[PDB]
Amino acid sequence: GSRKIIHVDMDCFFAAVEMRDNPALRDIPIAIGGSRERRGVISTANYPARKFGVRSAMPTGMALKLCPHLTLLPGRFDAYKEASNHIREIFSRYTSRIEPLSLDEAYLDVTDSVHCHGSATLIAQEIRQTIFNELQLTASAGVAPVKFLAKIASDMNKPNGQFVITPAEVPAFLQTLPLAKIPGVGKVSAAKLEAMGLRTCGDVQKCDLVMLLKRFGKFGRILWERSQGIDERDVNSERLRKSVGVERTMAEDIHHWSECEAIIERLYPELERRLAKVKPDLLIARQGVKLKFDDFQQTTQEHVWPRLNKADLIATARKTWDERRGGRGVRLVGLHVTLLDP
DNA sequence: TCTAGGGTCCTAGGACCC
DNA sequence: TAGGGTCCTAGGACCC
Ligand SMILES: Cc1cn([C@H]2C[C@H](O)[C@@H](COP(=O)(O)OP(=O)(O)OP(=O)(O)O)O2)c(=O)[nH]c1=O
Ligand SMILES: [Mg+2]
Ligand SMILES: [Mg+2]
Repeated sequence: GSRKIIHVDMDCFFAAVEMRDNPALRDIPIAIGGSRERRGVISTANYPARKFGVRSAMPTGMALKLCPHLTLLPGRFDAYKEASNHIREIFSRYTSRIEPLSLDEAYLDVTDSVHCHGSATLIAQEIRQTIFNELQLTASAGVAPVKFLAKIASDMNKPNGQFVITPAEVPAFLQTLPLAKIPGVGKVSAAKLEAMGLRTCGDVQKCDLVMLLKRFGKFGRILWERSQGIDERDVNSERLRKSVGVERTMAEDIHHWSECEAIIERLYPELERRLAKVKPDLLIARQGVKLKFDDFQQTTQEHVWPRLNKADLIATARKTWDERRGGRGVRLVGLHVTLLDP
């Protein structure tokens, strides 16, 4: 009763698209991210920049100290979305069991697949080859019996490569697998896990479920399961977006409500335009605002509201600005909408 | 170096219902 | 009849 799960993951996705579309960027360090003056971070970088230590989520001022010649790009999100549509149509030639996780990646359940003699290894190879032939972009893949192992496996032969984990190989693979490599175990959890002497799935195997349940709640059960290779999550091809958000970080902090209002006036049309693509009548469940301060504390207030409304968002931002802000500079204003359920 | 913007999921207290 | 459900809401870890 073993499933065959493929995780497919595009290599340096945004940057790979910019190199295809402008070959002059192929061999110099490049990154998509906001400028240092715009107070940006790196979205992603190519391998020449990664050589200097440039990473996703790194503040752009840090990226340039590490890599002074870094060529900074703004991002062409329609070009990326077009590549995403194409690779997802390529996935559909092999199975309809496709769960996209983002523009550039998806789980595939190929258990019931007729292609390539039921070899998930060969299906993954053929998808990567087709992606390259039709889009001139490379992808990596991971093949495993469950989601999270397949997703770990796609990172291990990057770029332009794959890795297969059989059920026979799972116990040896788990024994030394760092917990931080498990999707959903981030910095905060890994440091809390490290402080009680838990670093690897091997360590957690030597643990009692009851203790993990008391110390981490439902997260403790997931830790216990993952450390054994247990991941029963099904590939779900029916997920739908639940929210729409539009926010901006200013080059300089703002200190006057007139400035905040001015920002919202620019944000609102963008939010209405993106909402209208999915809900033309603009009917919603909740709408709300977000402020982020000088000191990086962040607050949101949102409420039941039936239809996108600019003045109510302005009013809500006014309350949050007056009430909870105490003469701090504001670095970010955001608008937010929660979509109706169905 | 100085910290984005797109999101998902979980948690928790009080309101509210019974 | 002392407590059991289920929304509302804010915050925060985490993902790409
Ligand atoms: C991780 C991350 C990705 N992204 C964007 C840019 C990435 O190219 C795109 C896909 O994310 P990832 O697949 O996580 O990163 P990647 O494709 O650039 O690198 P890799 O070759 O290691 O898979 O999502 C961000 O904007 N911010 C982030 O923090
Ligand atoms: Mg990728
Ligand atoms: Mg990815």
